[PDB]
Amino acid sequence: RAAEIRASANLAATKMSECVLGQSKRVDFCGKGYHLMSFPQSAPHGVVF
Amino acid sequence: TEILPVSMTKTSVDCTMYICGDSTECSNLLLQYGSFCTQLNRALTGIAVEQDKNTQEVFAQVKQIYKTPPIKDFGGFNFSQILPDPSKPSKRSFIEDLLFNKVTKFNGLTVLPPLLTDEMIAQYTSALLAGTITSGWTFGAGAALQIPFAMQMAYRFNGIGVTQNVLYENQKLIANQFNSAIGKIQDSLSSTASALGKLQNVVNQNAQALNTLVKQ
Amino acid sequence: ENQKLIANQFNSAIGKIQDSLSSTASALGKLQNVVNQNAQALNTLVKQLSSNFGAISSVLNDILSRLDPPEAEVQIDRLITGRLQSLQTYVTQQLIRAAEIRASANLAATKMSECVLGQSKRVDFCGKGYHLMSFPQSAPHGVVFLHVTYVPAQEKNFTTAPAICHDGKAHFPREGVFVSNGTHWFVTQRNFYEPQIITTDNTFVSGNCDVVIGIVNNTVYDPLQ
Amino acid sequence: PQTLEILDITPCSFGGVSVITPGTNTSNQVAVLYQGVNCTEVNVFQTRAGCLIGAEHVNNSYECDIPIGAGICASYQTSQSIIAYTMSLGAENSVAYSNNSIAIPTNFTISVT
Amino acid sequence: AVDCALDPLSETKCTLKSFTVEKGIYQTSNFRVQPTESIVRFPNIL
Repeated sequence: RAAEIRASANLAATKMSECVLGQSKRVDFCGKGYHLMSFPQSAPHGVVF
Repeated sequence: TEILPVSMTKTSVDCTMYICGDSTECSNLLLQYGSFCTQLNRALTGIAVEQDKNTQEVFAQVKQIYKTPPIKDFGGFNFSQILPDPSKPSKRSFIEDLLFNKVTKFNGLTVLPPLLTDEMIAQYTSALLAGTITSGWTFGAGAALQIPFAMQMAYRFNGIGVTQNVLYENQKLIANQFNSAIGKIQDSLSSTASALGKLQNVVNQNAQALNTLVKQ
Repeated sequence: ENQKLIANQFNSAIGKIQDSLSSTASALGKLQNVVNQNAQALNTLVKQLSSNFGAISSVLNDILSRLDPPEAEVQIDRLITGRLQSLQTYVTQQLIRAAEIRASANLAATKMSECVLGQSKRVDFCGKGYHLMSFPQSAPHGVVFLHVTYVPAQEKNFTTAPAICHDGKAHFPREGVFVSNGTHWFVTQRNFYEPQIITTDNTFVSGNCDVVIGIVNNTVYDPLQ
Repeated sequence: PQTLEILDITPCSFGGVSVITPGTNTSNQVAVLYQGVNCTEVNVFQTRAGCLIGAEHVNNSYECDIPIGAGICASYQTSQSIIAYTMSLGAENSVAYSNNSIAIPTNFTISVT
Repeated sequence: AVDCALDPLSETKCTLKSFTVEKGIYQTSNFRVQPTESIVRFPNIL
């Protein structure tokens, strides 16, 4: 499960860098469509983009 | 809303008291199994430091904490729900307030508190917002430079096939679009119980992970 | 103009890193820790021989020669059962560890390709800051990436402009931007400050002057005037 | 069963023992944190994660060296001893920005991480 | 030779099986308040 969450956490780091630290030229990764930006919000043992 | 588990419920098992209810010979006979409870303890502590540096790698992309200015002049982009409001005691935000509302230690298993305080995780998040909003795409690549928000959005149009005329024409309209989508999300969370499901089940598949652990 | 200067900047960075590597032996701990959960695991495996799990003896011969085969063989069978449980646990955690190794190995394939066979556009993927290049260096049971990354250090605040309106057409800079260094007005790039002449080559007609508050007028160059 | 009262059972203060010892060649002072417990069986400081003995809380801001928990982390500083404090909250750098300001990077470093 | 109950440094080195311990936060054992009393109860005067 923590491997799923560790894939999800490298996922969230690559989103905290692609979705958050710039424009993610990756499609259907930072949300459906031509991604513009992302905004993170904490949550108990997780994040919401 | 893209829902993502990042940190897990950091737990540890003291094999002395967990399996053995105040019996030193029971613990010694467990050590006669060798390093099993020891290796599982180090594996769980490894997991704990895993989420601790995920918070260092997910939340703490900034090595030094930033903070939000009192004046939220962002060209009509309403963040009263998104950036923290100093009026209430915790420096968290309204959407995150609802996020924490819709979610739900004693039997030998111990839950380690996060090294980074929930308040400090909130300061992490607020810093990350301030970086994307005021600093831009640079606060994770060293030192944060100044980047106007609307001048982000202009080149973002140009990168998808639209000009930046809409800036001086419809800053208000685009702001209203963003905040109206925000409000629709707010209604969804305040109504749909499964909206945050991917944390909730992760909380749940953690919860009856522990609950099975005690049912076990 | 400064191939030499930039090359010596690179060489100074390489020298600093070689000094750090010769100074800090724990920098390779990322290999070391890994080989440790290989090492201690292999230790635990060896230590698992010393773990009897309720046996009367650990020596293989000291089991057969004393009790009857109807009992000695069953004792050996359950002891080997304990060993097989240890092997299952070791291989399961070793294969989740190898799942980490394989996630990192597909990761390193994407660093050997995205960052070596090109420049990865994934920020903070091949090094803190914007990534330029990567150099592999093999190491015992792993690889070491030297990530050549562009990281700003020093900052100075400077000035931009909202728009320029000359004769009814609002002017946005499609490339470059209106900047002031304190005494002079020019057009320069977003990330570097390179003073340039203000002309049609540094401006473009877009937007409108119907809404702008604080309108200003400036000079537009016509080559054929 | 004797009197008409309801009593909460909080499982009696329990947890692990963390030890903070710097490099043996650098120092030998050892601090002990008792995780998940208040100061019951123990100059001495009270943290959310547990009771810390052998460290003195400080209000300043130094480099966060050894994380402890709940945002408190320790460092070997001034005789020298172990000081646990709130991890660095840094300088605030977000002011009002508009169409007339920018932060030009004048110099950088090509770093080989 | 080193004791495993003298001081927490000795407990640390005993647990890690090493005599050169660098920076870090470690674990040695579990803290526990002793069973100071045993509480049996009975309805008052069943």
